[PDB]
Amino acid sequence: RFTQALVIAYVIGYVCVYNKGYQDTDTVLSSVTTKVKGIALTKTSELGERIWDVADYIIPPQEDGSFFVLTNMIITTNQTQSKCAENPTPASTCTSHRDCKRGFNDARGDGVRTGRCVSYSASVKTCEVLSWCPLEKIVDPPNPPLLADAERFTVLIKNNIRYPKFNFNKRNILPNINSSYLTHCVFSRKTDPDCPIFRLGDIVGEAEEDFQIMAVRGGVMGVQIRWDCDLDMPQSWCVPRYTFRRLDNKDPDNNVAPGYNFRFAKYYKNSDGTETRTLIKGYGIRFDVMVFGQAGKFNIIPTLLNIGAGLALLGLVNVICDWI
Amino acid sequence: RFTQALVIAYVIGYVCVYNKGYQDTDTVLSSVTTKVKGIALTKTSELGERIWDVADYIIPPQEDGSFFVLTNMIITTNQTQSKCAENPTPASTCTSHRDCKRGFNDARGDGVRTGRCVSYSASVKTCEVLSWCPLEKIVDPPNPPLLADAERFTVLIKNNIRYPKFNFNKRNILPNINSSYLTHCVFSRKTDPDCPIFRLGDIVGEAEEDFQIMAVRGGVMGVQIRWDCDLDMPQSWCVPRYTFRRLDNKDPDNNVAPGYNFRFAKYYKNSDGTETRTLIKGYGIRFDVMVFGQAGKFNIIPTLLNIGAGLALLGLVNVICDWI
Amino acid sequence: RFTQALVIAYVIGYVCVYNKGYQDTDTVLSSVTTKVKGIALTKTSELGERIWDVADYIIPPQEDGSFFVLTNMIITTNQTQSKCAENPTPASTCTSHRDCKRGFNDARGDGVRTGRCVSYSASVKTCEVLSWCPLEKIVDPPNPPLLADAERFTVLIKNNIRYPKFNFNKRNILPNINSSYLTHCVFSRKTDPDCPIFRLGDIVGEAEEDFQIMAVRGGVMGVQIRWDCDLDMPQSWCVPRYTFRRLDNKDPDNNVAPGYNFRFAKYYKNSDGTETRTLIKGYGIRFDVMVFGQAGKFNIIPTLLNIGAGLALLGLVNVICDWI
Ligand SMILES: *[C@@H]1O[C@H](CO)[C@@H](O[C@@H]2O[C@H](CO)[C@@H](O[C@@H]3O[C@H](CO[C@H]4O[C@H](CO)[C@@H](O)[C@H](O)[C@@H]4O)[C@@H](O)[C@H](O[C@H]4O[C@H](CO)[C@@H](O)[C@H](O[C@H]5O[C@H](CO)[C@@H](O)[C@H](O)[C@@H]5O)[C@@H]4O)[C@@H]3O)[C@H](O)[C@H]2NC(C)=O)[C@H](O)[C@H]1NC(C)=O
Ligand SMILES: *[C@@H]1O[C@H](CO)[C@@H](O[C@@H]2O[C@H](CO)[C@@H](O[C@@H]3O[C@H](CO[C@H]4O[C@H](CO)[C@@H](O)[C@H](O)[C@@H]4O)[C@@H](O)[C@H](O[C@H]4O[C@H](CO)[C@@H](O)[C@H](O[C@H]5O[C@H](CO)[C@@H](O)[C@H](O)[C@@H]5O)[C@@H]4O)[C@@H]3O)[C@H](O)[C@H]2NC(C)=O)[C@H](O)[C@H]1NC(C)=O
Ligand SMILES: *[C@@H]1O[C@H](CO)[C@@H](O[C@@H]2O[C@H](CO)[C@@H](O[C@@H]3O[C@H](CO[C@H]4O[C@H](CO)[C@@H](O)[C@H](O)[C@@H]4O)[C@@H](O)[C@H](O[C@H]4O[C@H](CO)[C@@H](O)[C@H](O[C@H]5O[C@H](CO)[C@@H](O)[C@H](O)[C@@H]5O)[C@@H]4O)[C@@H]3O)[C@H](O)[C@H]2NC(C)=O)[C@H](O)[C@H]1NC(C)=O
Ligand SMILES: Nc1ncnc2c1ncn2[C@@H]1O[C@H](COP(=O)(O)OP(=O)(O)OP(=O)(O)O)[C@@H](O)[C@H]1O
Ligand SMILES: Nc1ncnc2c1ncn2[C@@H]1O[C@H](COP(=O)(O)OP(=O)(O)OP(=O)(O)O)[C@@H](O)[C@H]1O
Ligand SMILES: Nc1ncnc2c1ncn2[C@@H]1O[C@H](COP(=O)(O)OP(=O)(O)OP(=O)(O)O)[C@@H](O)[C@H]1O
Ligand SMILES: *[C@@H]1O[C@H](CO)[C@@H](O)[C@H](O)[C@H]1NC(C)=O
Ligand SMILES: *[C@@H]1O[C@H](CO)[C@@H](O)[C@H](O)[C@H]1NC(C)=O
Ligand SMILES: *[C@@H]1O[C@H](CO)[C@@H](O)[C@H](O)[C@H]1NC(C)=O
Repeated sequence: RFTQALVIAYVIGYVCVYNKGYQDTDTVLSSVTTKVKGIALTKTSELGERIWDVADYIIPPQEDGSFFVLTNMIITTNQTQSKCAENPTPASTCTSHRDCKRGFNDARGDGVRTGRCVSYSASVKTCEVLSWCPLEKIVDPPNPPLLADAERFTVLIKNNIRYPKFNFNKRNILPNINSSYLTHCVFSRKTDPDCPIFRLGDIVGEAEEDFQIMAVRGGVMGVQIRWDCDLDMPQSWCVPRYTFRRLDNKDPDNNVAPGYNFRFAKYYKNSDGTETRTLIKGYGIRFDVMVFGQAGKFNIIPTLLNIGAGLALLGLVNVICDWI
Repeated sequence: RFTQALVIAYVIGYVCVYNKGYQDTDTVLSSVTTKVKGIALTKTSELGERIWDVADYIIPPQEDGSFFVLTNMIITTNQTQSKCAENPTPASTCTSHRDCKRGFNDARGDGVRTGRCVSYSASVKTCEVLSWCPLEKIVDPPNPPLLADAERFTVLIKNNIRYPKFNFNKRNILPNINSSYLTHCVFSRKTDPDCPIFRLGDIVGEAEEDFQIMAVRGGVMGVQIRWDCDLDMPQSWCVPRYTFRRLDNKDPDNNVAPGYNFRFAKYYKNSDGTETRTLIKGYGIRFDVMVFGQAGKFNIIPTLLNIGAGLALLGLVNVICDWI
Repeated sequence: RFTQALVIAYVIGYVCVYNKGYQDTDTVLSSVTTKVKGIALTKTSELGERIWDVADYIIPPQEDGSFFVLTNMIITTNQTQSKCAENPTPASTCTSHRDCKRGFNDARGDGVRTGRCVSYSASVKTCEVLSWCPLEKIVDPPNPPLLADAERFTVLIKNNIRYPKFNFNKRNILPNINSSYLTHCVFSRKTDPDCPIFRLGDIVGEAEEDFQIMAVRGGVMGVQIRWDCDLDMPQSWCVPRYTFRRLDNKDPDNNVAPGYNFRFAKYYKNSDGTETRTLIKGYGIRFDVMVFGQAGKFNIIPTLLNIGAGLALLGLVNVICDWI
C-alpha cells in the first residue's frame, strides 16, 4: 500500500517529473568563433619597447573551437644556418674532437655535429653543430611573464546552436543584446550576464586560478557552454550557461612538465639575401571552448511508453510480495 | 486477437524489419584531409592587380576536419612600431593632453597611450598611442568582396573510414573512380555524383545561401558526410552521402555580429632592418567537415534477445486485458 | 534447474562480474599537448645543405589534439606576381593566341590568362597566365623523401584527464616519473613503458607501416590513449594504454590520391620592396591523438537495480517453461 502509492506515485514524480520522461529529447549542434582583443607592452633585453596585438599573440589566428593566447616568451633573434657550439650538457660536453662524431644527430641535441669539439666558453668545450645559430640560451621563462598585460585581454565568443528535431535555432548573442552593448560590455555575473565578451583574467580567476602565476609557464583553460533547454517553457529561457575549468595541472604534486609551450619562428631575407630567423619559445594559455546541451519538449509517446514501463513495477510490487 | 497479431506481428515489422533489431551495430571511425584549388584576381587601392592562390587564401594551410577560405579583406600595409593618433571615437577623442593618461591601456583601444592629445585630423583630436602604425582605417568590408572569384574554387575532400567490429575499411574515393576522373570531375548530383571535388559555390548554394552575399562578411558552412551501411547488402552500397548546411546565422533578425573574420599579419624586415607588418582583417567561410555513420550487419544474438523482449508484450496484451 | 542455476548464477557472473553491473560509470574528460623534437638535414638542388628543426617542420606550430610532421617537399623559390607560361597540359597547350581567352580562369589552372599563347619551351606553347611565377615544376616527390631523418624524431605527448563523478584527476606523466627520466627516456614496451615520449618511427612501425615509404607521399597516423579504470582497484592501475593505427590508406588497391600534402608559403620583401614568395608543396604525416576511457566504481544502486532486472528472467525461466 505504502509501497503501492510509493511506486505508482513514484514513476510519476521520479521519472516523469524529475527525469522528464514525458519529453522527446535532442542534443545540441554547435559552432563557435572567437576574437580576442587587447594590447600588451613589453620592454625586454633587448628587443626594446614593443607592443603585441591580436595578430602578434594569437598563434595561429584561427582554430575551430579554441584559441591560444601568448603569455610568456623566450626569443632568439638573428638566427641563420651556420655552425655553433651546442649548449653545455652531459651529452654535449667534450675534450677531444673524437667525442663528437660528424653527422651525429640525436633528437634532443642542438643540431647536426661536424664533429669538432669547440669552445662554448673559456671554461667549457662542446660539440660543434650545424644549426640555426645562435642557439637558444638555456634559461627560465621570465617571471613576471612578458605578456602579463594579457590578463586584461577580452574575448568575444560567438556561438551558434541548433536542435534539429525541434527546428530550433539560437545564438549566444541574445535577442535583448544589440550592437552598442557589444561596443562596451564585458561579461559579469552581476552587471553584464548576457555579455559574451569575457575578460581572460576573469575566466581563469573564476576557475580559481591565478593568471599571473599561470602565465609564466602557460596552461590550458576550459570554457564550457551548456545549452540545456526545456522547450515547453518559453524560448527566452534556453540561454547558454558558462563554466570555467582548468584542464591541465591534473597532478600538481609534480614539478614535471608544467604548462604549455611550443616553438615557432619568423623568417626574413637579409642583405645578402640569405635567410635569418627569429625563434620564439612561446608560453601561453590555450582556451578551449566546449559546447554541450540537451533540449526536451513535450511528447505523448514517451509519456505513454514510460507509463507502460511504469506500471510493470506497480503490479509486481504486491505481486512480488507473494512471489517469494 | 487484432491486438495479438498486431503486437506479435509488430515486433517483427517495427523492431526487426524497420528498426533492424536483428543487426549488430557499429559507429564509424573517420578521418579527412582537404585541398582547395583555384585562383582569385583582385585590383585594389592600392596593392594593384594581384592573384591569390591556395597558399594565399587558406589560413592556416592545414586543419583537422575543416578549412578556411578567405573571401573579403581589409588590408593595412607598412605598419611599424611607432606612435600615432587613435581612430576618432567617443573613448578616443580629446581636447586636453590631460584626457589621455600615459600608459593607459584598454582592451578596445588602438594601443598604449603616451598620453598626449594629438591631431587625428584638422577637425578632430585623439589620444596618441604607441602601436603598429598606421592604424587600420575604419570602414565597411568591400562589397562586392575582393575574393568573389572564390565562389568558383574547388575542394577535394578525401575521407577514410573504418568500422572496427566489421573490419570494414572504405574511402570516399570510390572503387569505380580513377586518377583521370579526378583530373577533371567536379561533384554534381546529376552527372558527377562520385566526384569528391566540390565547387564552393555549389556547396553554399545547395545550402540555399548566396556565396557573394555571404562572402562580404564571411560565415560558417557545414559539410556532412553520412556513411550509413547495411553490411548485409553488397559493400558497393555503403557509399558516403553529402549534405550541406549553414552553421552560423542562427538569429538572422540581428544585425549584431554577422559572419566570420579574424586578423593576421605578415612580417618583414626593412632597409634599416626594423620590422614592418601587413595586417589583414580577413573575412571568409570556414568549411567544417563532419562525418557520421552507423553500420549494421546480421547477427543471431540481437535477433534472439529482441524476440525475448518482443514476446514479453505479446503475452501481457491479452494477459493485461484481464490484469486490470 | 540447470536453467535455473544457469540464469540466477548467470546474472551474477555475466552482468555483475564480467560486465561489472555493480559499478557506477563515467567517461573521461581529456586534454593533450604535444612537442616534437629532432633535426633533419637536407641537401637539395639547390637550396644546398640545410637543417630543419621543430619550427621548420611542424605546420602549424600548435593544434589541439594533433600535430603534423613534414616528411617530403617540393620547393619553388623566388616567386613573384608576374606573367609566365602555364605547365604543358591538354588544357594548357596552344597554337593560336585565340586558344587562350584573356581573363580565363579555371580552378585547375596555373593562373589568370592574358591570354597570349607563348612558348613554354622550344617544343611546346602554352597559355600565358598572371601568377606567382616561376610556376611549380611538375615532378614526383623525392624518393627517398627529403625529411627521412624525421623517422628518428621524438614527440612528448602530455595528457591530462579527469572523471568528474569520481573527482578523479590524473596525467599520463605517472607519479613514478620525474624530470630526469624525461631528460633521457624514449617510450619502449620493454624498457621504458612509462615514458610518454615516442619515436615517430616506432609509432608508425608498431602500426605495421614503413616510415620511409609512408614519408614519400605522407599519410595519417592515429595515436590512441585508452584510460580504462576500475576505481575499486588502487589508483596506481588506471594508467593510460597506447595503440597506434594508420588512419588513411583504407583502399590500398587504389593508386588514386595517396597520402597527405598541402601547399604553404613564406613571404619576403625584396630590394625594390616587392613581394617574393617561397612555395612549398609539403608532404608529411598528421599524427592524430585520440583519448577514450571509462571509469567504474562500486555502487550499491546499480547492484540492486541490476538484480531486480536479473531475477525477472530467473523466475520466468521455469514460469515460461509452462507459459508456452
Ligand atoms: C541594447 O541592449 C542592452 C542590453 O540588453 C540594453 O541595455 C538594457 O537597457 C535597459 C533599459 O534601457 C536597462 O534597464 C534597467 O532598468 C533598471 C530600472 O529601470 C527603472 O529606472 C527608472 C528610474 O526612473 C524607474 O522609474 C523604472 O522602474 C525604470 O524601469 C535599472 O536599475 C538598470 O540599471 C543598472 O542595474 C543593473 C544591475 O542589476 C545593471 O545590469 C545595469 O548595467 C548596465 O549599465 C551599466 C552602467 O550603469 C553598464 O556598466 C553595463 O554595461 C550595463 O549597460 C545597470 O547597472 C537598467 O537601467 C538594462 O539594465 C540594460 N541592460 C544592460 C546590462 O545594459 C539596451 O537598452 C539596448 N539598447 C537599445 C537601443 O535597445
Ligand atoms: C575512371 O572512372 C570514371 C568514373 O567512374 C569512368 O567514367 C565512366 O565510364 C563509363 C564507361 O566508360 C561511362 O559509362 C556511361 O555509359 C552510358 C551508356 O553507355 C552506352 O553507350 C553505348 C553507345 O554506343 C551503348 O551502345 C551501350 O549501352 C553503352 O554502354 C553513357 O550514356 C554515359 O555518358 C553520360 O551520361 C551520364 C549522365 O547520366 C554522365 O554521368 C556521364 O558523365 C561523364 O561524361 C561527361 C561528359 O560527357 C563528363 O562531364 C563527366 O565528368 C563524366 O565523365 C555522361 O554525361 C557513360 O558513357 C560513365 O558515364 C563514366 N562515369 C563518369 C561520370 O565519367 C571511367 O571510365 C574510368 N576510366 C577508366 C580508364 O576506367
Ligand atoms: C625517476 O623516475 C625513474 C623512472 O621511474 C626512476 O627510474 C627507476 O629507478 C628504479 C630504482 O632506482 C629502477 O629499479 C630497477 O631495479 C631493478 C632491480 O634492482 C635491484 O638491483 C639490485 C642489485 O644490487 C638488487 O640487489 C635489488 O633487487 C635491487 O632492487 C633493475 O633490474 C632495473 O634495471 C633495468 O631493468 C629494466 C628492464 O626490465 C629497465 O626498465 C631499466 O631501464 C632503465 O635503465 C636503462 C639503462 O639501464 C635506461 O635505458 C632506461 O631509460 C631506464 O632508465 C633497466 O634496464 C632497475 O634498476 C627502475 O628500473 C627505474 N625505471 C626506469 C625505467 O628508469 C628513477 O629512479 C627516478 N629518479 C629518482 C631520483 O627517483
Ligand atoms: N575580444 C573582444 N573584446 C571586446 N570587444 C569585441 C571583441 N571582439 C569583438 N568585439 C566587438 O563586438 C562587436 C562585434 O564583433 P565582430 O567581430 O562581429 O565585429 P567587427 O566589426 O569585426 O569587430 P572589430 O572590427 O572591432 O574587430 C564589434 O563592435 C567588436 O568591436
Ligand atoms: N581542390 C581541388 N580541385 C580540383 N582538383 C583537385 C583538387 N585537389 C586535388 N585535385 C586533383 O585530384 C587528384 C588527386 O589529388 P592529390 O592532392 O592527392 O594529388 P596531388 O598530385 O597532390 O595534386 P596536385 O599536385 O594537383 O595538388 C590530383 O590530380 C589533383 O590535381
Ligand atoms: N619531443 C620530445 N623529445 C624528447 N624530449 C622532450 C620532447 N618534448 C619535451 N621533452 C623533454 O621533456 C621535459 C619536459 O618537457 P617540457 O616541454 O614540459 O619542458 P621544456 O623546458 O619546455 O622542454 P624544452 O625546453 O627542452 O623543449 C623537458 O626536459 C624536455 O626537454
Ligand atoms: C645578426 O648577425 C650577425 C652575424 O651574422 C651578428 O653579429 C649581429 O649581432 C646580428 N644582429 C642582430 C639582428 O642582433
Ligand atoms: C612605409 O613607411 C613610410 C614611413 O615609414 C611611409 O611614408 C611610406 O608611404 C610607406 N610605404 C608603403 C609601403 O606604402
Ligand atoms: C629571383 O628572381 C630573378 C628574376 O626576378 C631570377 O632571375 C633569379 O634567378 C631569382 N633568384 C633566386 C633567389 O633564385
